[PDB]
Amino acid sequence: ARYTGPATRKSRRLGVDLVGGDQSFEKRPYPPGQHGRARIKESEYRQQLQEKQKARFSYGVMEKQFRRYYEEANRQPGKTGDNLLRILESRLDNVVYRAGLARTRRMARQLVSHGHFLVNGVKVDIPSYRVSQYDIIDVKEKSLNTLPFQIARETAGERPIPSWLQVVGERQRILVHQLPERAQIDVPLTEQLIVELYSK
Amino acid sequence: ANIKSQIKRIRTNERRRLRNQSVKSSLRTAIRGFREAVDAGDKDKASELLHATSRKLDKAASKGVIHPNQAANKKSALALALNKL
Amino acid sequence: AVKIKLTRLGKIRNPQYRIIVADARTRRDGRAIEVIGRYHPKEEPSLIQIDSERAQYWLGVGAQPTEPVLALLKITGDWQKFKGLPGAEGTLKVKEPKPSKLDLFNAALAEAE
RNA sequence: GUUUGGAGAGUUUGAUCCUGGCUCAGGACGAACGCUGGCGGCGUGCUUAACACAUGCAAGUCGAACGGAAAGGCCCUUUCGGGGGUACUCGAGUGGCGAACGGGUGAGUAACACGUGGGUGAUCUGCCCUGCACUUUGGGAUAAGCCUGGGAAACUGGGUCUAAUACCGAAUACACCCUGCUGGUCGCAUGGCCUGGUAGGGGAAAGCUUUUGCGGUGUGGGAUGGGCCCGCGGCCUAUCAGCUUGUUGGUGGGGUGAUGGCCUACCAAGGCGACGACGGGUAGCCGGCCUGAGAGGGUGACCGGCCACACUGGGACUGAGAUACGGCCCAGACUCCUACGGGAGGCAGCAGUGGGGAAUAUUGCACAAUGGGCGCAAGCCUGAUGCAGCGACGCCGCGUGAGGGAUGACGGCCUUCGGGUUGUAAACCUCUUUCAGCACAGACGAAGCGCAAGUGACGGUAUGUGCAGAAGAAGGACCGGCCAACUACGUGCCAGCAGCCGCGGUAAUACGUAGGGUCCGAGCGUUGUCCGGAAUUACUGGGCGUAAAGAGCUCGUA
Ligand SMILES: [Mg+2]
Ligand SMILES: [Mg+2]
Ligand SMILES: [Mg+2]
Ligand SMILES: [Mg+2]
Ligand SMILES: [Mg+2]
Ligand SMILES: [Mg+2]
Ligand SMILES: [Mg+2]
Ligand SMILES: [Mg+2]
Ligand SMILES: [Mg+2]
Ligand SMILES: [Mg+2]
Ligand SMILES: [Mg+2]
Ligand SMILES: [Mg+2]
Ligand SMILES: [Mg+2]
Ligand SMILES: [Mg+2]
Ligand SMILES: [Mg+2]
Ligand SMILES: [Mg+2]
Ligand SMILES: [Mg+2]
Ligand SMILES: [Mg+2]
Ligand SMILES: [Mg+2]
Ligand SMILES: [Mg+2]
Ligand SMILES: [Mg+2]
Ligand SMILES: [Mg+2]
Ligand SMILES: [Mg+2]
Ligand SMILES: [Mg+2]
Repeated sequence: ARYTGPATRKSRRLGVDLVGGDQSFEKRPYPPGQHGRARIKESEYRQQLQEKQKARFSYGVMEKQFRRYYEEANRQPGKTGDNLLRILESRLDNVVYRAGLARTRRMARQLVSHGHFLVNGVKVDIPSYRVSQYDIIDVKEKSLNTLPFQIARETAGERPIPSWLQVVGERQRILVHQLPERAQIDVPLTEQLIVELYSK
Repeated sequence: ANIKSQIKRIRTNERRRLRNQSVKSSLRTAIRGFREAVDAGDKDKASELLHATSRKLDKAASKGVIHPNQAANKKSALALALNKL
Repeated sequence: AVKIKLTRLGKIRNPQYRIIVADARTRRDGRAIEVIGRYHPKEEPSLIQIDSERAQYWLGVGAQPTEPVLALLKITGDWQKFKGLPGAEGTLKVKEPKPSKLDLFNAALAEAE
């Protein structure tokens, strides 16, 4: 399944920019609903939980799949928080967003899912597809002149492109030289709280 | 009784039982006669019937009615009895 | 009789077979005496590997191949060798190794720059 | 050596500290139940009654063993009613091999059943592989056929007749089996080896085919599959203390493939037990699985290996091999047939029915692939198996749209009557059709098989290429503290809630509804069950002055 309800109310509850271009958040930075102004009792569990919610509602990953990501990250030899972040960064819908061909991670998901991209010459419509070193991502012929993709070509500049990604052509060809290290990744989140949440 | 091959095997098992039973009886009579000869004490008769009984044991092992090792055991016991007595 | 059989591994619609030495009576997916090879028909060319040293031993002692295993032993030349007939080199085909990923990355770098 | 790995909270008091139980948050399932429900991939599905079983299938095959000629075929022949021949072919029958595998179930079993490691100088092994020798010679039958009898049926008798790779006698074998004598050598005591040497006695066979030609007998070695013995290991119960007389040991016989009270006659009086004998209860065991920081605890569904059983109990026969599931004999229970004399059955194979239960599927499609049986082979057989159908039963993946959109509509709900929430949400304006839908292409699995040249059950499925349009696609639990998420109204110790502490007594963040919120999402909750938290049986890792706990005190056996 996907979460398709209002997007602003999630950033408002969590008190941080998820889309990062959202005027309605800055207008009402408090949580939603009738009681969104009221004082909330502090607790360590709520802090840990909301960092997890920021991660999964930024990247658009359901709790089931996110928990599998955690176990893999913890199993991997690095430090769990770095591994978890770079696994979610390896997602193809995320790589497309980081490349700039999409406006929002929601838009990136739809594009990948609808079958507009190819990886190493083979069509992939799996948003959760994890890119690896030296993957090449291309756009199919039909979608190259496609009106929102045309917009994407001449709308370069919205955000910066990270060093591990590289767009090399006007064809909008994306190359991945390596998986991002924690320094490379730039996300508004404290990953150590999520590792602690799942150690409960 | 349900399967054709089994019904046929009923007939054939019976045929083989009769053949084997007859041979085993003959062997048993021969060994008995030798035993009685040895318990009577007549070295000559006992030696003659040891040889005929021994060959009969060997031939029964050739027809597959008794195992060769069983024939060897029987032959050995008879020959030992004649040497001791 | 001890035979050389294919045992089925893999999942539905993906038959992967190990070449095993097993008693005829043993069930297909049962305990094997040795694994001496593997055979993947879903590939092109179908993947075939045989441990020729062990295949020669087992055929020497009198293991009887099954029909498909006999076809594989002829492709590998292990049958022709065991009998003395010519063709021991065999006609084994191997899948053309796909281009390395690093080289294609360099190709894309050069092409766009 | 060594980091990859341990979280707590509530509840005894006016308050406190400790001790200590109870309860909760996590994970798991062959699950069930409630609400809800789009698609696909890959798994999985009688846990109860080893209860009873309608119906169809689950083991055959060989004309290159044999006499034969019912069906086909071909050749005569015709009058067209039939009648011959052939043997390409093949019903029934004789004969060989298979039917002991494969599939099911877990009733029994606390045991060398199983796991792991050994032993066999104490042993067997069809078919397969590879050395050696051979395959001589005679004979008497019988099934089938034909005639006829008995019986309701199941079945069965007599006569006449025919064949073999069916059966039977003899020769040869001197590798082999038995006995006596005798030499060397190796050990682990019986003994083993040198096919030691030697004397005496003895042990087999089968033909067919004319083609990739298949077979037969003995014997040496191998390979495979076993048998038997032993060390060690894995349940509760002394409110179960003695048990045993083929029982413990010996010798002479018997028995087996083999060792052995395995059996038997005699002789000795032993053997096993608080390192729990003998009893009672429960249970198939294991690789593994679940949980856990680990140690440990729990468990043995699927998949894989052993074992056990096949309506209940007993027995043997055939065979290389037998718990002989779809064999046989007997006894019992039950069902059925009968002419009342007598007969016939066995789903713990696959599918299916009744029943029991909270609960578990189709009386599919193929032998195309892999494994197995027979056949020289073409081939035949295979509910093994490969697949399909059904059930969110589980795991995983994807969709139910994306961008923009205001000081922010209507409507709903709060209010300090200012407004504030729902909410960028919606409306609207453009943008992409994944998955479903409608067309047109269309597999791999087959270096296979037959070499006759055709051959894929799944399947016109999966997967590609076009078309139309946001178009068809969201629910469930929770919101007093643990524990994320609060207000109004309705009943006022009522109706009800609840895992624990506890909430309801006409102002409830705990009851019911609504608005809002939170956690999860084609699922969400509940019940049951196991581990965790529980250092709460503490080996890792706890205690005994007063909290539960030092025997009333000594002596002394293991
Ligand atoms: Mg899911
Ligand atoms: Mg004896
Ligand atoms: Mg059962
Ligand atoms: Mg016939
Ligand atoms: Mg069986
Ligand atoms: Mg014969
Ligand atoms: Mg003795
Ligand atoms: Mg039981
Ligand atoms: Mg622990
Ligand atoms: Mg026998
Ligand atoms: Mg049956
Ligand atoms: Mg049988
Ligand atoms: Mg059944
Ligand atoms: Mg019922
Ligand atoms: Mg086959
Ligand atoms: Mg062939
Ligand atoms: Mg059949
Ligand atoms: Mg809270
Ligand atoms: Mg414990
Ligand atoms: Mg507990
Ligand atoms: Mg204590
Ligand atoms: Mg003390
Ligand atoms: Mg006390
Ligand atoms: Mg005292």
